[PDB]
Amino acid sequence: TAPVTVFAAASLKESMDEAATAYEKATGTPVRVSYAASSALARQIEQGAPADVFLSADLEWMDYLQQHGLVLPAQRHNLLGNTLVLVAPASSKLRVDPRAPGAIAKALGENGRLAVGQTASVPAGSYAAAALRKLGQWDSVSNRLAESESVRAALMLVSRGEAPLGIVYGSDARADAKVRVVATFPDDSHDAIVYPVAALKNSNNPATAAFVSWLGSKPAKAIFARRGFSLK
Ligand code: MOO
Repeated sequence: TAPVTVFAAASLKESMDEAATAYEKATGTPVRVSYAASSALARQIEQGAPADVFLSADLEWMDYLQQHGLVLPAQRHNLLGNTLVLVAPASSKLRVDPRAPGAIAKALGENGRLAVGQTASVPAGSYAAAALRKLGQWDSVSNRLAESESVRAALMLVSRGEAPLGIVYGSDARADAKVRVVATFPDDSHDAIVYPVAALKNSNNPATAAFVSWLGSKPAKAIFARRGFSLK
């Protein structure tokens, strides 16, 4: 059986891995998941990578595929939500109020950088930049970013203590005890973090829609819920 090829936002690593396994247990159909920034995956799909299912960490990259005729609106829907958090290495004693003018910048110390997803394209980066701008803190850190290929690459910098602070999703923090949540960004400091899922129009896999539909079922939802995602 040809596996269902799922391209999933980096932040979906453990949950979609668990989901892939559970789906195959239930149906006998293997699921092969590729993770990267949602931007990277969407671009790869647009350029003809043979994916069956796409899950983005934001609306924009799903819109991107839709506008290119690769996703039909009927075959897309919102699945998950998240929060945006400021994290530090687990052993860090930093206390930071993201609303306080210059507090994020000061917490970077003399030469530290703020680990973020690449802000122009990586959903976690663009949510972070939106939050930082909304809170008036962007200029104080915009030359002090450690822009990373995905939210999980950002998380890894913080886990290693190579960035004293980073901006990741709540679920990322839950996924890595080597970081700690210093603060949660106000929900209204950025667009709602929403993960749309879609069957790709060009998919020939007989299980593509089945897999997407299955993500709505209790045990599939429970994976994401256990892992700290909200359910749409
Ligand atoms: O597409 Mo991500 O889960 O913001 O790196």
